[PDB]
Amino acid sequence: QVFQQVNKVLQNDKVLRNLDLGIRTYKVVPLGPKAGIIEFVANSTSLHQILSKLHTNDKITFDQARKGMKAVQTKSNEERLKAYLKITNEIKPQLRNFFFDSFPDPLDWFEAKKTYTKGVAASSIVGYILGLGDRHLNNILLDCSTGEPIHIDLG
Amino acid sequence: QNLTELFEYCKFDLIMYWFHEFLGRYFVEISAIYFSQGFNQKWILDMLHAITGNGDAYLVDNSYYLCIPLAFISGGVNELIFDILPQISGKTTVKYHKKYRLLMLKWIIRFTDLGSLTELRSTVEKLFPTSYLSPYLFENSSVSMRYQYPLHIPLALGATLVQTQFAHEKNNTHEFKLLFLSVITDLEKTSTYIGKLRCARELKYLFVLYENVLVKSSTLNFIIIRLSKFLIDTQIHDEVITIFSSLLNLADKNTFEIEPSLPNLFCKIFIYLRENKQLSPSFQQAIKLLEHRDLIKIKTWKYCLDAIFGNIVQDDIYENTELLDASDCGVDDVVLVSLLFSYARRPVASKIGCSLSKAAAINILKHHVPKEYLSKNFKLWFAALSRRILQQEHLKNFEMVFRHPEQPHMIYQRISTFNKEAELYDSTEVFFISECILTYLVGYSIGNSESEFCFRDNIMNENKDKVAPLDKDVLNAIYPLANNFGMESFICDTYLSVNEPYNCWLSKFARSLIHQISFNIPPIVCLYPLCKGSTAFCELVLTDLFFLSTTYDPKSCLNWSNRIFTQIAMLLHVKDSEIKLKMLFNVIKMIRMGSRCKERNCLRIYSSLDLQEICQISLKIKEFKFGYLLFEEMNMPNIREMNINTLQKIYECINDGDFLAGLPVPHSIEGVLNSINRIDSDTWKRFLFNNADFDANYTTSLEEEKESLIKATEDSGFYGLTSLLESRLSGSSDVYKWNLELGDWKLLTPKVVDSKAKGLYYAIKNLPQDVGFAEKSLEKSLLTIFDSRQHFISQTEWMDTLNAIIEFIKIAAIPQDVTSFPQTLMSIMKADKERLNTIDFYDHKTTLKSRHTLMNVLSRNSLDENVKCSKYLRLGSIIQLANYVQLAIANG
Repeated sequence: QVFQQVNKVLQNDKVLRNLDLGIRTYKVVPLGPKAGIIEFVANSTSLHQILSKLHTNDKITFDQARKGMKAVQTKSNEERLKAYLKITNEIKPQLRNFFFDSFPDPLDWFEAKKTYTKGVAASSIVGYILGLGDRHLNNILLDCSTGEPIHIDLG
Repeated sequence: QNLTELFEYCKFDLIMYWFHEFLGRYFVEISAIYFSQGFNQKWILDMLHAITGNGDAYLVDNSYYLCIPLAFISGGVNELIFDILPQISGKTTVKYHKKYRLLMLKWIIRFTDLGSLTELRSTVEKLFPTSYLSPYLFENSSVSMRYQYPLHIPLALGATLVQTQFAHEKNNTHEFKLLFLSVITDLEKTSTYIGKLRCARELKYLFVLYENVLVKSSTLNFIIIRLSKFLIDTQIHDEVITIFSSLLNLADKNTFEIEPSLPNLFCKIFIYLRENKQLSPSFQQAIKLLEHRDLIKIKTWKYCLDAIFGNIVQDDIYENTELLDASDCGVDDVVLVSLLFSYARRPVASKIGCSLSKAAAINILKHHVPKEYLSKNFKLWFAALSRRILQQEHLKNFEMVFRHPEQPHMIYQRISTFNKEAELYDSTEVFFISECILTYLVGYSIGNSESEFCFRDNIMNENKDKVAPLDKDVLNAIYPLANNFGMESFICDTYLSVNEPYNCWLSKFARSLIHQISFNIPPIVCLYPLCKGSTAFCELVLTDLFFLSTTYDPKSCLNWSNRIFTQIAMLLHVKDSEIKLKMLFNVIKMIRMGSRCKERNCLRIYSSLDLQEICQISLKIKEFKFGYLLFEEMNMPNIREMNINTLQKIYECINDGDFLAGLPVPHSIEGVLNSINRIDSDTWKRFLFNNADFDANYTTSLEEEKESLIKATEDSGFYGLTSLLESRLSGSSDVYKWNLELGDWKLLTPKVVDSKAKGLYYAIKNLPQDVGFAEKSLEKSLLTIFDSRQHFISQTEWMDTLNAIIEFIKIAAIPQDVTSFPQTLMSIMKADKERLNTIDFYDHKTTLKSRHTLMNVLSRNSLDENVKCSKYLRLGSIIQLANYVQLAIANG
């Protein structure tokens, strides 16, 4: 409900409305103690799944999860040198392939990229002002088609 | 025939006709038929040709001659010998296998008898004048019977006379499909060459109609529209007579309730009447009587009929407020609308209203620009509604194709949509060629079938259900297809593959004039020729047949993809695609292929060809002709810390996406950053830097364009410091804006293609006289600007400009009866407030100031010729200025 009211004031300013900059919302009325709402977004999946496929045969997936666990109780910081920055060498980023292999139509590809980037800037700032956390990859949802990243319910 | 009837090295005549043995080979089929026809005149010279022949020595007579052997007449006895079929499968061989021979015979038999005689032949041949036949007979009866007996020429036709009716009688089981194909075959042949023998076509068409009982109501709409020729007054007279009969026939049948024929009737009638303001009275009744059929929307058609006959009137609606009947589909039916507006009717005035956009808006701007010759009234109507129009605002197939194995059938789906619609009849042979191909193909696919051969797929897709509706009958016969076109033969052998590398796909400076109009076709033919080596039945032939067709380009993407199923990977052009200094479009075509050739590697069905492709390099060409794909072509090979300043060029190629700001600018030179600060967006610091540099070095370094400063200076709100920075100096080209903003004027007239402010400037600056007739002069400026709009210096702005010109009128149009004047002002102010809801208060400023300015000019030119209105003009100017300020502070 708050986000919709935020979107309301990212408008009526001439400059952002003219740049198609804003944020995606829901409606999501809960029903009772279990609720469950609706509004599954069409033509979208999850950022997690996209990445799992892109990185499916490059180095090791679960091992990254293990290093992020094993180091939790180690001394001080340290782990960043000992492992995080070593793991970092991994395979280098692959997300760009999502778009290149999905939209081989240069004019549309180009517009989707602009959409994608603007949609991150608006995400970051509003989330920052609100002071939102979690996300944890799974609450990050990337639409295809236009490429606009959206959030799903955040706590 | 003249050479055949000789025995003294008669063939030697060919030496001149050719301007060797090849001269006879060139029409060998005709010669074979001629020998058979010669019959009594057959001789050793014919035997010599038979000796030259192989299987054909017997087989051509047994097959090729049959295509038109009957057309030669050569006595009933000769026909009987052919029927004897000494070397062929009896009657089936020259009947079932040659229904199309009827057309060849019909042409040979085309007596083109004077109507007085033709009518008698018809009395026997089309006995009883059965309704539509009576109407057709009536059309024949309207003739002056000015036929030349001499038209017979070689005159098998004269002999055919009405005797031909008995020959026609040899036929059986007449069907729609036969009529359908015959009409288009002849229609296209008769659409070309000299009009000298046009009468023969008319007679042939009448005979075709007389012979056919097939009149399945709405089914006949295609006839009406395909025959809409009237290319010449002589042709038009014949066409009108036939058309009158056709309209009468629809009425005679009390059916054929066809509405979507009418826009292709009236566009042509009304075009015909331009200059040639005459029309047959039998036609006039044939069409006027349709008024009461009431099978149509009527209102739009009612106006068309009154426009033709009398009292066009309809100022109340047809003149402007009538619904856009064309706000559906039809593309060029808008021609009728535009014409009707120009015809009679009235000047567009007093707002009109007509709040319709949607489809109308789409169609107006869809195919756009059909008005090669239409103007008056319509241009004003259009411009008046411009605001309302403005207020209105492939990979899936590729992916499927690349998801398939050797499944060329996808081409048939492309072919079907193409001939079904595409131009929706542009009055060309293309329709005919495509229909013929489709007919052959379907007959194969659900006929011999057996192997899918990708043909049967049409049935699997149910494409065949529609395609066969008027086809897949009395055809097949690749040999007949070979008569329809000489293609599906040597052309493929000649096109080859290496030959393209050596010509069509060679630098080929000589082909520079061929380009997309022909070099591309040659390359496509070669692709087909190579594919043909292991191609499916029908498909090889179809590709060759269409080779001479126009704009069939997409077929090549598919064909190329399929021919590269081969392990050979010749590629060739791919390896040296950069030398492109002869013509443009072959470049663009190669780029399109380069894109789809990449897409397949995201499926990774076969990528060795992409890997072997030269990276970058050709990229510079892609840059010169500027695709946006350059970001992919450049970024994907890079994705690292490496720069390369071609990057700057790419961003410059798009002006700016607010991307240039991210370039790795931090220079080692203090002050060189001014080169960046001056490029984008900033409204103040960039001013200071440009001024600082000027003072720092202008000394003697006066060569620096002052434009970086002039730009900053004007955007910052100065005018008083800009006219004096770059006065008579080179610097920009939009100076009129400054003189417009100020009261300076005095920059002559921008007759040399105006844009935006220049148009506004033009309209006021060149407007003489204190009101009075000055308004008409102002209207003339609107028309002038519209024509500049047709240049189209830029997109959209011109529509806005027309609106703005319209804004000057109306208010400037009413010094007369200055009562309602205050409401005019209120209306325009409110409209402006809405306009400003979108688009920043920047470019719009000139419109607002210009409106102010015109009111001041009119109030200044006036004194006392005028009574009272100058008071209203001066006041209007002051009030508007107040509103200018209010909008400016609100958004500016």
